[PDB]
Amino acid sequence: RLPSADVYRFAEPDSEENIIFEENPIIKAGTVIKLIERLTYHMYADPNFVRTFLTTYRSFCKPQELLSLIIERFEIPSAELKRFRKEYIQPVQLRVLNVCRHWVEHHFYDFERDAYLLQRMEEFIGTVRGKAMKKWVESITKIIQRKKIASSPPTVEWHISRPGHIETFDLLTLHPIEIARQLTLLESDLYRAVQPSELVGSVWTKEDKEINSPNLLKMIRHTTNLTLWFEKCIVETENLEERVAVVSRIIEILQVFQELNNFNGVLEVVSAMNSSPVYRLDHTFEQIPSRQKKILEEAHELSEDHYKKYLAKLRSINPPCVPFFGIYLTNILKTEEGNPEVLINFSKRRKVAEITGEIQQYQNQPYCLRVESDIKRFFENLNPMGNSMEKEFTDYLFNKSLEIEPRNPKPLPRFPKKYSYPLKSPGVRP
Ligand SMILES: Cc1c(C#N)cccc1[C@@H](C)Nc1nnc(C)c2cnc(N3CCOCC3)cc12
Repeated sequence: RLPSADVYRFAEPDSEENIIFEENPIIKAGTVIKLIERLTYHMYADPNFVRTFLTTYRSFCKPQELLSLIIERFEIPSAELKRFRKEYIQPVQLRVLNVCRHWVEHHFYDFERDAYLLQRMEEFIGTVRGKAMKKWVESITKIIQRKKIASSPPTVEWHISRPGHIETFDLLTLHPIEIARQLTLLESDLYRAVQPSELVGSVWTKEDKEINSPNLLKMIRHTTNLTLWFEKCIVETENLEERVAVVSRIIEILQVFQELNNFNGVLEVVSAMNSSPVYRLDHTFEQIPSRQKKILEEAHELSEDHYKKYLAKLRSINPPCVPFFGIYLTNILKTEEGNPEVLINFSKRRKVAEITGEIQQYQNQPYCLRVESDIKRFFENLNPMGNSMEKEFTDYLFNKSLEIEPRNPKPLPRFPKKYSYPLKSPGVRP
């Protein structure tokens, strides 16, 4: 029934040297030729294989090479001749177009990063002149052209800085309710923009990390800037009574971060408070009320163990949420290092793809908050390091900490004020 190997490379049957399954199918390993064959199997459909493959195929196959394989598998060279066209030719051709649907619909970034890859896809779909494959070709063409063309929020809160005067925006001049709202809207968009393929194969820690993981790095370096900006506002406020107001305001921003389920912002404040320059400021935290001490304690307990307390709280809240990327990136690297690579190992890619879907399920629901473009651009313009590098700026923050609160033998100096506006916080309630 089946052709030969010279005419069709997908003719060699399954054996121990190609395709390896698990216990009861679910594929564990195999060659790329066999991975495409089972991805387009004629006896049944497998949507779980398609979604996991197209998400993790770039870890073992290249996009230009994948298109050449699905086209090679598509172009297959009368008691059985009419049956072979219905039991093998027609169903396999439908499975190839099904992958093409899922490829352009959910992984279109591969095409807008390689124009030659998209041109070949449009030429292949144009050559498909079947009869039953018409509705699939129509759907593929519609998705391609669509991709190429591609209640009431509450009142915005203001404190000292009047609206429109972006030149006076600061941590104490802006309302802490609005600081967390805009940072939540800012971080939510940075989270929703991350594609799962940017986490497969540790591509964000390799050579081409900018073009393969453009959205993940932008999410990471934003967390670094806002954390360092929190630490910079604290240590550079030499006045003790003024630094207490700075830290207390960041605790109030954590309160709103918790009301909006922005766990990235909560742990950004946590990471800034646990940093070496901020954690040793014993004189500052003594004047912080016990109510704000408990809030920082509970937020830190989310980081104990492997964020297991954060995971438990995440599984008990609802849509409007901004997850934390760190705990998932850690579990991916240990899995991508624990499991090997070849036995090629596909259960490793599946195990990594299972982790991506856990943090991806919150990438749909938006926040019922109105965007403030001036406040948004202010936080987008944040660059606390400046010209200095990462290690040189963190060493400055700690030396600034050893200066504003010298260690045990030295006394505690008194420093002049730096903020001329009132320091009383407006409030945490809308
Ligand atoms: C509550 C608070 C305050 C005050 N007041 C002031 C600052 C921070 C915090 C939180 C956010 N950090 C922590 N909280 N509770 C424990 C039991 C912690 C135990 N260990 C740490 N680590 C910090 C990093 O180096 C290793 C030790 C942090 C803890």
